Amino acid sequence: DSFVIRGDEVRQIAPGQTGKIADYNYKLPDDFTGCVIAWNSNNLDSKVG
Amino acid sequence: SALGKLQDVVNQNAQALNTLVKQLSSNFGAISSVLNDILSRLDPPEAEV
Repeated sequence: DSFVIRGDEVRQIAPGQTGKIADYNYKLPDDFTGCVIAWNSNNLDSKVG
Repeated sequence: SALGKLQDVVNQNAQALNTLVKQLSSNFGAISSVLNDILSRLDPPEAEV
């Protein structure tokens, strides 16, 4: 599952988390098995305007 | 104290039942002894614990 989120919202990509991303955008189950991999993409996904 | 042998058995059974009742009021290290308080105050990841 691939997407782009804010830098301080990577805390919410975990089982049992609360926030706008966990509750309204992407919910992980409490029994989740797998790996959450994230990295900064400021040079790719940011424009000057 | 003529019938103390039967009364001892009755008192032991009633006291064991009373102790088994009173063990429900102990939290055993949890935040509360009531399941409804835990299920209403906490999310399921910590309410499970």
